Amino acid sequence: SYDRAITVFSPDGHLLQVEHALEAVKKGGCAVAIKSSNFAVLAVEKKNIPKLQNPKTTEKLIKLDEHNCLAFAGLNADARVLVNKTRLECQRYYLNMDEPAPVDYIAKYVAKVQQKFTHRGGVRPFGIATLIAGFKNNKEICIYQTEPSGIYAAWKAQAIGKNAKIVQEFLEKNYQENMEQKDCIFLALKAIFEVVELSSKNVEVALLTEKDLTFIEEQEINSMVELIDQERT
Amino acid sequence: TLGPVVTGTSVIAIKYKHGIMIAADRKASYGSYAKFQNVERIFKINNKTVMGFSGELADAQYLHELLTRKNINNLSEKKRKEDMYTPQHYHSYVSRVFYVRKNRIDPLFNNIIIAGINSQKYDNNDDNVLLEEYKEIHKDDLYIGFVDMHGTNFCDDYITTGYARYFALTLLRDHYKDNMTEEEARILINECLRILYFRDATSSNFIQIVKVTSKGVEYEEPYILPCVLNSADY
Amino acid sequence: MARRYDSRTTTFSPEGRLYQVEYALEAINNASITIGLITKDGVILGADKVFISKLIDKANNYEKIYKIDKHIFCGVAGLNADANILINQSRLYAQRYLYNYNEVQPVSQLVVQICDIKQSYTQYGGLRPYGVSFLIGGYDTKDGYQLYHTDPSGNYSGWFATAIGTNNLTASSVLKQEWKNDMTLEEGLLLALKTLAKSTDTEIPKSEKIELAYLTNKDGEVYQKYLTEKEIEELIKLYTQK
Amino acid sequence: EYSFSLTTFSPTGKLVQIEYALNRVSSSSPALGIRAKNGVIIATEKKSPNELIEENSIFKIQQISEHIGIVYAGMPGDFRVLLKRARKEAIRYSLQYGSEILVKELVKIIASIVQEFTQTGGVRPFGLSLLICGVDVYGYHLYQIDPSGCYFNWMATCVGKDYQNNMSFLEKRYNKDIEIEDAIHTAILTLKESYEGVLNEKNIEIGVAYDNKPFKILTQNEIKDYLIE
Amino acid sequence: RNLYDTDNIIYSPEGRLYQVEYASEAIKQGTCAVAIKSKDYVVVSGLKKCISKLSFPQEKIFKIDDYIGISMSGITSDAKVLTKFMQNECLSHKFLYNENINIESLVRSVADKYQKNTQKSSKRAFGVGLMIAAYHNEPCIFETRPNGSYFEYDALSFGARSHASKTYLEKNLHLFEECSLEELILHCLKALKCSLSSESELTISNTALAVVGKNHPWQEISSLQLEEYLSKVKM
Amino acid sequence: SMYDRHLTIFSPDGNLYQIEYAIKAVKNTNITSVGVKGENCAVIISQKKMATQYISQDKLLDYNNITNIYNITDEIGCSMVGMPGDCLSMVYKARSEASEFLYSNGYNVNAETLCRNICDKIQVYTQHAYMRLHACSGMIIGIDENNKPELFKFDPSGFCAGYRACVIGNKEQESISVLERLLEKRKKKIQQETIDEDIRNTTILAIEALQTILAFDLKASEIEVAIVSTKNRNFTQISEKEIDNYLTYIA
Amino acid sequence: EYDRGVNTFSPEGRLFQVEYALGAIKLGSTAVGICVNDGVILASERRISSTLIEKDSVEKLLSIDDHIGCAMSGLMADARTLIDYARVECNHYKFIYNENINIKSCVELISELALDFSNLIMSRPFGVALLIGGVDKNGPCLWYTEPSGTNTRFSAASIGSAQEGAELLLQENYKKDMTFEQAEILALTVLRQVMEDKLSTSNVEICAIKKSDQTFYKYNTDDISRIIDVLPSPVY
Amino acid sequence: SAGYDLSVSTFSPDGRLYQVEYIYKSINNNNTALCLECKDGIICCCINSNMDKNKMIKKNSYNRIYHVNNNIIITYSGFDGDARNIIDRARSEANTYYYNFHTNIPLHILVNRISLYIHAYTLYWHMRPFAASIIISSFNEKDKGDIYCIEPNGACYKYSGIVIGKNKEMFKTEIEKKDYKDINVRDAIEDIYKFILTSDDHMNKNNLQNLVNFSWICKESSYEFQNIHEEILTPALNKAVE
Repeated sequence: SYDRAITVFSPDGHLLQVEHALEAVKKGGCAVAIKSSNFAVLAVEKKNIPKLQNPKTTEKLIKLDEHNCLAFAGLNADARVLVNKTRLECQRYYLNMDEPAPVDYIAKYVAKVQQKFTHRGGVRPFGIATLIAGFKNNKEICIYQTEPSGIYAAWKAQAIGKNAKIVQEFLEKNYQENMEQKDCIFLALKAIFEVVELSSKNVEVALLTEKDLTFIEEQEINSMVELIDQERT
Repeated sequence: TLGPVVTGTSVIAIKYKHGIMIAADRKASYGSYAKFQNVERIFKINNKTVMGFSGELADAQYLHELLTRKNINNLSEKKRKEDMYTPQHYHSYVSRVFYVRKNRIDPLFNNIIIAGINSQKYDNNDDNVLLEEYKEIHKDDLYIGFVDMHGTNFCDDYITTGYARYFALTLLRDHYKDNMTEEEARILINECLRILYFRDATSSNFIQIVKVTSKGVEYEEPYILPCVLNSADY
Repeated sequence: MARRYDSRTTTFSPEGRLYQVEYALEAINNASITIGLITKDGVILGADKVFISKLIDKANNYEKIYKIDKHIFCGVAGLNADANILINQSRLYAQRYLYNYNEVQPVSQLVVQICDIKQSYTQYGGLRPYGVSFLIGGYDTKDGYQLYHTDPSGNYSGWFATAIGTNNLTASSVLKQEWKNDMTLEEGLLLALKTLAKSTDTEIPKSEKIELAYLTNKDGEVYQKYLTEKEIEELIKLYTQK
Repeated sequence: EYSFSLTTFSPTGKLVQIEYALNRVSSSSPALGIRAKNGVIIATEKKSPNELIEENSIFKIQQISEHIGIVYAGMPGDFRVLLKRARKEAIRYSLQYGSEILVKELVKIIASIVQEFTQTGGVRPFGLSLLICGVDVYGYHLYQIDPSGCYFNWMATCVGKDYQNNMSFLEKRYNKDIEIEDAIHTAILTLKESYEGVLNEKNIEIGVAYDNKPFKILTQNEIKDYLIE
Repeated sequence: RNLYDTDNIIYSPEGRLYQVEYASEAIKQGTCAVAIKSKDYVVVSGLKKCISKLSFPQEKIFKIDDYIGISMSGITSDAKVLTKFMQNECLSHKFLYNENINIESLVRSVADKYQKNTQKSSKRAFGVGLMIAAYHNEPCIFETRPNGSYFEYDALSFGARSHASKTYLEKNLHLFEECSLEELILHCLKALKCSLSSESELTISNTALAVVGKNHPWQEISSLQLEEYLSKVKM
Repeated sequence: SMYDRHLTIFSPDGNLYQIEYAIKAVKNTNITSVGVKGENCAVIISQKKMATQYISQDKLLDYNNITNIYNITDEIGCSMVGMPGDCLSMVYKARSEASEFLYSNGYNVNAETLCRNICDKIQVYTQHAYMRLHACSGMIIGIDENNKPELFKFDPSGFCAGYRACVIGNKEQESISVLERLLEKRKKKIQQETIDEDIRNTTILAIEALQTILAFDLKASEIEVAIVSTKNRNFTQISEKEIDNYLTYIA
Repeated sequence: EYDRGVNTFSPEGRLFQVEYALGAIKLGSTAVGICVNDGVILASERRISSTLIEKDSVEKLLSIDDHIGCAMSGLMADARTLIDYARVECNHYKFIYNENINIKSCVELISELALDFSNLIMSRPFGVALLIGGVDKNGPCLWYTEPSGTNTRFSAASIGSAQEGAELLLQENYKKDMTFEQAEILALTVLRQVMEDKLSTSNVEICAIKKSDQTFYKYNTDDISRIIDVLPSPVY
Repeated sequence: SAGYDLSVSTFSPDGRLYQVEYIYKSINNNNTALCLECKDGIICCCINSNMDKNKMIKKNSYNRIYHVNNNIIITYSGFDGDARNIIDRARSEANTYYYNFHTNIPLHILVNRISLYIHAYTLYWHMRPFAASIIISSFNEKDKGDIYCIEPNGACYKYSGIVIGKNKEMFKTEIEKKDYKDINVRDAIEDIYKFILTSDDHMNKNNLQNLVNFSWICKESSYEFQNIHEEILTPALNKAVE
C-alpha cells in the first residue's frame, strides 16, 4: 500500500522482502570487475536475439561521472532509477564540494539509498546488486560491490549476478596483485563466461583509467575468445 | 489592530489594606470626539482578578474574550479553591500574548492592567459566573500587573496607565502609604482623577470605581466634581 | 484498517518476481499484435485491429498506432484504456523537453521518461501496474531511426523488429527469417503485411483489419498514416508476389 | 495505508473488477446512439414507471453543451457525478479557447477520468457506459465510453441489456447515408423490438443533433408522431 | 479472539478492545514499584532490574519537575516518550507563566496522550503505566493505565508481584498520619520487600527510592543514606 | 478476495451489496414517512416514533422531541428516515449546501437542486471504499421560483428521482399501490375550483394515506405534518390541535 | 505478518516486530567490550568472506565522535544508518552546546530512533545491537542498545553470534579493578576462545578510548601484535 | 456476524451495523450513571461500582460528573478516556460559540454538535468509534431543565430522566414510580440512595459515601453547576430500612 512497511521481520528474524530481492539478482546477468595498479576493468554478460535487438540497450557499464563505472546485475527496471539518482547525486556533490565525487562516497550513497528503500513505508526494495569502479580523493582505483540489502564492501576482484559463486571461487585463486592492461582484459574475459556461453557477442567489456573510460571493441574481444576455447581444449 | 481610532483613557489601580481599588473614566473617544461616554473599561475576568484598559477599544474587547474563556476553561477543570488562576497567572498570559503579537507587527494597541488578590485564604469556592466583613490583606497577596504594548510587564503597588502615568503617578509616588483604608484610598484616587479632568482632553467625570476585596468585585459610578483654582476673574 | 483488504501490488514473490507485473505481461500476451520494422527509408509500425463490429467508424480512427510527437509514434499492445494515460503522459514529456531545450526530444530519451513512470508504479505506491507495453518508433538526428519495446515492468530495449501481442512467436519467427538489414519502404510494408497475416494465421489480410504507418524522414519528417484505401495496393502487391 | 488499488490483475491477466462493472452495464436499460448524414440520434428506453414518479425529473439523456448531448446505461448515481464533472471540462475548455469544446477532446478527457478510478486506490471503477454525441466543425460524432475507460468511435451502437442481438438488429438496418428522420424510425424500432411487452409510449426518450442546430431533447408531443411506425 | 485481536479498532463481541487489554499487561511484567502518601510527604520506591551480574541496574525512578516524579512500569521505550512529554510540559508552563504546572491538569494532559494512540489504527496503545507522584500544595499520587484512564490513589503497586505488595498496603492505614519519614520510608520499603521474591535477591542498595513533600523537592535517597534504611528493613 | 464487505467493490453479478444492505438498514427502523404533492401545495408526514434500534424504546422520552421532520432553510423542509445518527448528519450537510448556495449565488436554493447536490455526495460514499453509506433516505419539499410545489426523494444509493406522491419506510412495496389509487380520487374529482384547499384536499389526503399504508389509528400525538404550500412558503409544522381535526374526518 | 502489522501486541504483552528483530542480532561477528577505570576497550571479530576483499572498507568498530566508538551486531547495512544518524546528532550537540556529548545521552537519541517506526520516518524496527563506549566524564562508560529500545549500561558486555559464550567468559574473568593492559589481554582471550583458529592481526580490530587522552584509537597492525604475544591463557 | 462485524464501516446482510452494538454491551457492563429532572433542578448520579475492590483510590477523587459553561452538567458511562475526549470537545464547542456569539451555547445545539462528533467516527476504516454514552443536562428558570442522552452512533434523545450503565433496567423501573417533576430536589437525594442500596447488585452496601458521587443544578445552586457538599449527603443517608 501507500505508507505501509512491506519489508518486515520474519519470525526467524530475516527480512523476507530483502531475501527475495537477492533471488531477483540471481536471475540476472553476471558482471565482473578486476582491480589493478591504476586502472579497473569491467566485463559483463549481455543477451541479444540475433539479427534483432540492436545492442543499444547498453544495460551494464554505466557512466556516472568523468571517472565512475557501474556494472549492475538484476532488474533492469530498477537499474535506471537507481543509477539516475546517483548521477543526480554525483553532480550535486561536485556542486557542493567543487571536487568530483570519490568512488567510496558514491558507493556509500548507493548503499544508503538502497538501504533506505528497505526501511521506508510502501516502497519495494531495489532488486539490483551493483558494483562501482572509480578513484578516491587521492588517485587510487577501487571497486565497491553492493547488495540489495544495502551492505557494501570494497573488493579487489568481485563477480556479481547469475551464478556469481562459481566465478568468485575461480577469480579468488588466480588473481595477481598488479596485472597488465592486457592481462586484466584476459582475466575478466576468462572469468565472465566461465558461466556464460563462450561466444564473443555475449560479453561486453570496458576498461576504466584515470580519464576517458574506454570500451573494448570486438576486434580483441574475438581475439581473446579464440585464445580461450583452445585453453578449454 | 492598526491605529487606535477608538481609544480609552488612563486607569488607576492602587492596593489598600482591604484589597485592590481600580478606577477608570467611562468614556471612549473617537479621536477628538467623545463618541461614547458610558462604555466601561474595567472587566472582571475572575472572581478575584480584574483587567484594565487603555488605547484602542476593539483590541481590549478582543482581549477580554480571550481572558473570559480562559477563566471558564479553568472553571471547568477546577476541583478545589486552589486550582483557580491567580492574577499573576493572567498577567503572565497577557504578557505572553502581547509579546507574541510584538514579534509579528499586529500589537493590538493597549496598556492592559491586571490586578487582583493572589491568594486563596479567603474562601470563594462557590462560583457563580452569572448572577459580611472585609478582611485585612498583607499587601503581598495583592498583585497589580502592567503590560505595555511592546510586552513590557511589571508589577507594583500602584500601577497607573494611559495618561495618568504623568499626573496620577506623581501624586501616588508621594502620597501612597501602605495599608490605606477604604475611604482614604478613594479620596487619593479622586484627587488623581480630578487633575486628569482639567489636564487631559480625552478624559471626563463619571468614574467607575472597582474594588477587589475578600468578598469579590464591586461596582459604583461616582460623578467626581472638578471645580477649583479661580480662573473665572476677568 | 484495511490491512486485510490490501493486495500488496508492490511486493516481491517467493521467487524474486512481481506477481502484478507477471500478470500484466500475461494481459499483454492476449492483446492484438503489433509489428515494428526499421528500413533504410523509415521505421514501420503496423498493428492488428481486433474486430468488434462492422458498425465501428473505421474511417478516421484506429486505437493502436498513436502520435506522440511529430517525430515519434507508438504502437500499443495491451490494455487500451490505460494506454491513453501513458500516451498523454509521453505527449507531455515530448513537449516539455522542447519547452526547455528548444529542440525536439530524442526518441531514446522519451522512452526512458515514459518507462520511469511505468516502472514507478511497480516500485512504490501500492497501485496496480500499467498493463500496457508499446513499441515506440521514431527518428532522431543523433542515432537515426529507432525502435524501442517497453514493458509493464518498466524495462525497455532497442530493437530492429519486434512483434509484441498475441501469437508474437509466430510473428517474430517470420520477422527473424525475412528481415534483411537493408530494405526499402515498400519492401518493408510488404513484410509487415506478411508477418501480420501469418501471426493471425490468415493467408491474406483484409484491410478492414491491420493498419500501417511510418516516418520515412524526407528532411521534414512526413509521418504518414494509411487510410484503408492505400492498403489494397499493399494487399494487391502482396498477392502478386505471394 | 488507505490508498491502495482495489482493482488488481487476476492471475489470468484480466482486471476482474472491470469485468464485474461491465456485467452491471449489461443489465441496465438499453441506451442507443445512431448518427446520420445530417445529425446524431441518441435514444434510451426508461421503463414504464409508476404514476407516482415525475418522468421529467429523471432524464437519462442530459446535455453537456450547446451541441453535445449524452446518455448513459449503468448506475444513475455515477452518471450525475460524471455528467457534472464533464460539464466542467466543457466550460474549462471554453474558458481558454473561444469555441465550444468538440466531442473528440471531450471524450478523451472524460475517458481519462473513468480510467483514474480504475487504477487509483480505495475507489471502485465507474459502473456505467456513456454515449457522447455531438456536432463539430469536423462533422458529427458518436462515441462510447466503457467502465474500463477505453472509448470507441461508433456509427451506431447499443450499451444496455441484451445489446448483443440489439446491435445485430442495427447492423442489417443501418447504412452510412441514412436519413436522420429514418434514423429515428430505426431507433424506435430497435428499442421497440427489444422492449418486452411493447408499450413504447411514456417509456422512451430521444435526443437529436439536427445538422448543427443546438442539441434538443424531444418532448413527448414530438415523440408520439414517431410511434406510428 | 483470533479475529478480534489483529487491530486496536475492532471491539470483541463483549465490547472489549483486546489490543489495549494486551498492552495493559505489559505493565504486569515490569518490576514492582510502590508509592505511599503521608500527610505531607510522598515516598516512591521501585525495584531496579539487573539482567546480568555484570550489568548496571536499570533506572526505575525519574524526575519530572521540582516536585514531580514518576516510576514507569512497562515498555521502557514508551515511557521515555512520556517523560520527555511531561518534562517539556512542566517546563513550558513554568516558562509561558511563572507558576508550577497543576499536577491534576498535567496528568490529564498525559492521560489523553494515551488516548490519541487508541482511536487511530496506525498507532498502538502505550505499553507503559506511570506513577505520577507529586506535591503541588498537598501530596498526591496518580496512575495512568494504557487505555486512557487515570486515578488518584493513596498507595500503588506495579505488575511483577504487586498483589503481594498490595496486601501489605491494603492492611496499613497508618500511612495518613505517618509523619517522621523514617517511620514512613520503612513502611514503603517493607512493602517493596513483600513483593520481592524469597530465596532470591533481597532488597539491596540497588533499589530506587525517592521522596517529595512540603519543603522537600523531588530528591533521590543517596546510597549512604539509603543503606541504613535497608538495615531497619532486616529487623 | 471474497470481501464483499467493501462499500464499493462490485460483486460478480455487478451489484453493490452494501447499497442493498444500507437500504435494508433504513427499512429496519420501520418508520414510514409519506408526502404528497398537490396544486401549489406540498405536505409531508412522519411518525414521531423511536427508530427501531438497540436502545430501549419510549418510556420517559418527551415525545415532542422525537421527530423525523427537519427543515433545511426557511422554505425547504425534509423528512430523513434511517439511522438516527445518519439522519442528523444528513440534515447538517443539507443545511450547509443551502446556506453555501445562498452565499455563493445570492438566492435561495431550489428544492430540486438541494437534493441533487445531496445525492452528489452520497455518490462519493458509494464510490470510495474508505467510508460508509449514510443509511438515510429523505424526502424534500419546497416551492420553486414558479410558485409550483416540488417533492423529491433520495436513497442511500445516490438516486434523486422526485415524485408527486412519495412514500419512504418499510411498506413502500405496497404503499405505491394505495398512494397511486388514493391520489386518483382527487383526479376523479374535477371540480377544479379548490382555492387554497391544501387544508382540506392535500393534508387530509396525506393523513388518509398514512392511515391506510399502516393500519393503526394515528393518534395526533404520534404523527406530524408539515406543509410548504403557497401563501405560506415556510415549512411550518402543523400544530396538534388541527392534526386531530383532520383525524376527526374519518367520516 | 500474515495478518498483522508492525504495531501489534502479542497476547503475552510483547510486541511482535521487536521480539522478531531480537533474533536478527545473533548472527553478526562477535564483539567484546570491557570498561575499566582507565578507558574502554572494544574488540571485534573480523569475518573476511574471501581473500579478495580489502579488509579495510569493511569495518566493525566505527567512531560516533572524537570520544565515542561503537561495535555492531546483526544487519550490517542497517547499522550504518544509526551510526551515521548518531554522528550528526553528536556533532549537532557539540554545536549548540560547546562540550562533548555524554555517552549515556548519545545512546538515548540512538534508542529513540530505534523505535521511530512505532509512531509515538522509518517503518520497521532496527535489527542491530550496538556496544557504544566512551569517556565523556564520570570516567569511561559502556552501553548496549537493543532493537527493543532498552539500553543497559554494562561493565563488560559482548555482542555477536558468540555473545552468549563471550559473556560467560567475561562474567568470570572480569574484576572491577584492572589496569588498561589487563583489559586488552582479557578482551583478546575472550575472543581467542570464541574466534577461529588464528589470532592474527587480520582477525581482530581492537580499538581503545583512553581516559587520559580522551580520544578513540584504532590499533594498527603493530599495536595489535604486542597484545597477542602476551598469551595469559596458553590453554588449548 | 460472519466477517461483517470486524470493521465499523460495513453493513451486515440483515442491515444491522455491528461493531456498534458491541460498544453498547461495553457501556452496559460499565459503572451506571443516573440523571433525572425535579421541579427545582436536575440531579445527576454516578455509582462507581467497579471501584469497590480496589480500596486504594482517594476517597472522592474519581468523578464522572463534568460541567461546561458552569451551567451544563455532562456525565457519561463507558470508557473514561473516550468520554473525556468528548468533554474537551464539548468545552471546545462552547468556547467556539462564545468567541463568536457572546453567549453560552444553547444546550439543544450542544447536543447536536456532540452527536455529530461522536457519529463522525462511525464512518471510516481506521477510526475507532467512541465507547461512551453521554448524558447532558441544564436547568433554567424561564424554561425547566432537560436531559439529552447521546448514545454511540449519534442518536441524541431528549429525556425527562435517564439511567445508563449496567443496571439501567432495574433503576428505570424504580424511578418511574414517582413523578419527580413535582418532587423537590432536596428530598430526591434520599430517593436515589434507596435505589442505589437496592437496585445495585451488592456492589454498594452501606459504605457508599465514596463510591457514588453526584451533583445538581438547582435553585439553591443559583441554577449553576455544584457538587453537593458532604453536609447534605449524610442527612440524605437516613436510608435505615429493615
